[PDB]
Amino acid sequence: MMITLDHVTKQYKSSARPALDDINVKIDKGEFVFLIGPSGSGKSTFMRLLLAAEVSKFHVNKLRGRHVPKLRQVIGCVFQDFRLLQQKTVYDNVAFALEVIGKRTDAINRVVPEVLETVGLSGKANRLPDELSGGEQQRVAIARAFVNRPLVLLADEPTGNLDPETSRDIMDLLERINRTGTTVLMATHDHHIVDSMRQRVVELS
Amino acid sequence: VTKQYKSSARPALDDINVKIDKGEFVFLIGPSGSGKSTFMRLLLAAESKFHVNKLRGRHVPKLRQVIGCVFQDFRLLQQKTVYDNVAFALEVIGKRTDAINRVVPEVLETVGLSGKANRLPDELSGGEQQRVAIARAFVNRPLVLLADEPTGNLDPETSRDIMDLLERINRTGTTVLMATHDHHIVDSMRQRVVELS
Amino acid sequence: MRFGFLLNEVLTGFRRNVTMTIAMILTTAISVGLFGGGMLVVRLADSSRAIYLDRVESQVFLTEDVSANDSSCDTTACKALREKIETRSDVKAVRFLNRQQAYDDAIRKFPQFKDVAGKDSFPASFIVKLENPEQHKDFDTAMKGQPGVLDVLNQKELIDRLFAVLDGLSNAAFAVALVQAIGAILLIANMVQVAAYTRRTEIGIMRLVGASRWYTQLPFLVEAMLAATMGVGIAVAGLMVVRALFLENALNQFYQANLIAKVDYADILFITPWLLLLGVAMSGLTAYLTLRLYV
Amino acid sequence: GFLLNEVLTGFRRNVTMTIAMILTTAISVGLFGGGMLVVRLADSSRAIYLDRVESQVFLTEDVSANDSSCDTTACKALREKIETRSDVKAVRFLNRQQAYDDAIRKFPQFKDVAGKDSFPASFIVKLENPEQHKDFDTAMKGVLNQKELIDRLFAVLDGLSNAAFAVALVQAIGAILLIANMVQVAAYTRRTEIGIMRLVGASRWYTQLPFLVEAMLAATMGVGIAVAGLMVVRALFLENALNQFYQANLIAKVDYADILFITPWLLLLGVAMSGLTAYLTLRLY
Repeated sequence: MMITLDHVTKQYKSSARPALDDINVKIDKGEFVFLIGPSGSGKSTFMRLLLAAEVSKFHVNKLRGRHVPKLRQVIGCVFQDFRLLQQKTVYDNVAFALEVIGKRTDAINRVVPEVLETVGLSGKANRLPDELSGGEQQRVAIARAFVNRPLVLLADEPTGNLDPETSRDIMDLLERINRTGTTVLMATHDHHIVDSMRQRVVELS
Repeated sequence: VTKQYKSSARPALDDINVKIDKGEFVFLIGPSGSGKSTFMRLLLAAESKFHVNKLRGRHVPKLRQVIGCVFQDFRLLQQKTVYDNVAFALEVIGKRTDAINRVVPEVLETVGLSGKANRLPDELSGGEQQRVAIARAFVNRPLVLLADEPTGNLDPETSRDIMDLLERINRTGTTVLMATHDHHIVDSMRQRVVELS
Repeated sequence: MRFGFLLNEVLTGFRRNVTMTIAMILTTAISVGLFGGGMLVVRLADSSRAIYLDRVESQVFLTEDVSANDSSCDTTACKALREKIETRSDVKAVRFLNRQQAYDDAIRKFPQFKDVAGKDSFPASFIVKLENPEQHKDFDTAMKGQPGVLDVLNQKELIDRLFAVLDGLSNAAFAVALVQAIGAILLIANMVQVAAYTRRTEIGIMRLVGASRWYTQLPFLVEAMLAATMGVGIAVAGLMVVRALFLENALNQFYQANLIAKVDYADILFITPWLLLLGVAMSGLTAYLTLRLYV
Repeated sequence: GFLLNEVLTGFRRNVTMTIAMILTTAISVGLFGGGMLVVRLADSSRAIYLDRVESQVFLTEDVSANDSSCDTTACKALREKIETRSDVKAVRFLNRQQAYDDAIRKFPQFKDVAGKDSFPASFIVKLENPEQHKDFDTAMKGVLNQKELIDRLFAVLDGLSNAAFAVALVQAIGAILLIANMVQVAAYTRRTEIGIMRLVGASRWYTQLPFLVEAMLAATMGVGIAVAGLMVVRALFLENALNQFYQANLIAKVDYADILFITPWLLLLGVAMSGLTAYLTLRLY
């Protein structure tokens, strides 16, 4: 019930359009939400305001340089260009984010072999670390967000540029992650989403 | 012809020799997405008026000025305006000053958005964002047009509008090669596809 | 651990980009080396006071026998010369000196004659300045011809030209140094920019998962500061080799002709504590501020 | 050549970061100007002095009188006694006519108030070992020669010149590689500008042409501000340095015409260097 924005309106770079209007939505723990797709608008707007704008122990009003990094560790994000480099191996590419927080040297490796099979990567983990196909990019992108134990993760347009028969499995794997104790927020301008969970939502633009 | 992109098994380079070069609207069905982009990128700078990439050299940019292309996303610059963006690929090929602005709104009359040529490209709508790129793709008369994923990231109504604009702009006699991302829209106009591995 | 988790990827910054780093080395080396060249001449000009007189006097040499008695003198001829030289129409203040300190420092003022230097070969000084520098020849014409003195030694506009052109480079090397110094400062602002353009995925991923106050700017600050230290090191090495290769052949005779008192390649190491912090602040604080502008 | 107002788009993108080279190549092209300048003034100043081994005989002048050849009574003996010694090579003399023309041609500070009488006969001679000096001066004393009693213009002017070229070359290479990686990051910051050219099949010359155009214009601005720096560092700094040496008749003066004389050579050096190091890095791109 802490994840709730009420009467919050902002515009993209002070545009004349209202952009993100006063949309009142309340998200409880493990409450799946998609994007209603307001005529296919700019989905970078009204999605990136949950952190570093212009969610558990702090609201969206207490802003400071020592307040953003602590509450930025309880939230993850999934992007579109996957932010995966060919200059570092895939087994350690997911492990890059661990030392940014800072843990022990042996503490890094005690969690990788129980998180790299949740999305499924044991068949493709070390060989071909540079020449990596586009199929496992989304798998390593999702696994980058699960190295911690976040509450909410942002996943905007994760279908990429590929056929839907190999895109439905991402939603299929993300469906069984929701009842583990985390909240998944979805953001895509695609149809046949209402036939997945069959729950009535609101329509605000 | 045959090529090898890397030192592993390539599912795109199957030595498949299919060519039409005169069809109305034919497009490539893509099972992998990345491997479909190599067939579009084979037509220029990989390894028409002339027979593929055979006998290349310094006359490659003379033949790359005929086909043209459109990317999946962006292909944009924000320093200029929409008129400068659509007319930017006119002075780089060599034309008179009267020849460049000999006819302006023919290219904007075929896209459905006419007038207001003073907007910055950042002010355009998301569904009409790549409309300026489609307009730039046919500023002069081409012989082909390799539209590598012209639908891209767009709304389904805007994607249907872009597909209708593509299926209407080739009524002059060009050829527009789409790349497939779904199988419920791109197989709904009764046009030819390809079979490959 | 605490000094190794940060040392592992900063070398990959030099490995991934080998051209911009050597640009900062070769440009920061001039902003420190040319400044050191301009500081050495200042520390040489003030050290050339031990063998030169200051802005205006007229050294006079007198007969030894009238100064050989007592400490100063015993006759009335010295007192008569004192009262004659005290007024001298235009001037008002004189200096009376004896032979005890006329030998002065025999290892610095006359290092070429530190052995054969008697205490009686130096007579009394009787030095006096002039109210203006344009009447030195008139005073030398007026002083000569009076019996009891040997010769008059002037030190202005015959020897002081070389001191005038010595300090001329002090306000000339600093000008050329400070012209390009601001370019060396601003280059450090875009060092982080070139690092960010060459490496945006790592900084973006670190900002996405969350970064602390000192999490990701520390490799940029270390890559600036160690480059500044290496630039200072190659700067003082280049200054040493250019001095010992192109300046010793011109300063040996000048030390031999007793025109520069000190001249040594040891004040270069005596100012490097004074020099290292100016080399690293202009590359470190600028990098620490430009990352606030960038991210 | 039809389009000309398109290279200014890069300048309007980064004044504050394009400016980084103009003042940096200024020391790289102006230190060559200063090093050529000191050599140019040294070669002019070498005329008023003598060579490495030389002596002057000004002890007797009434025996010279106004006769050219020193073969008049005692002048024959005074000319014959010069080559009697074994530590000389050749003998020579100057007449009374060679007393005011050489004091006016070599000395433009004053050409009058001499009367061809203040300068006596030369009777100059060269020797082998430049070590005894005073002993050879007193050999015929029965002679205003300087020789190597002071060694300043022989040493420190060439030393500062060779020090100026060394500090130029130790960062000239840094300037050459700074041009290359700077236009590399200038191309890297506009990926779409290059990419839209490659899509529409622009010519390979015209794709890398405007980078070269702004490179020549900005390098020309850099050479210009370096020429201004050498003009101002003579004027504002070191005012009482060369004039008081010129009035002392010790060092030949320098005017501002030789800066203009070396200016087109300096522009050619800067333009050729910048073009060579921009085409070498745009061959890759």
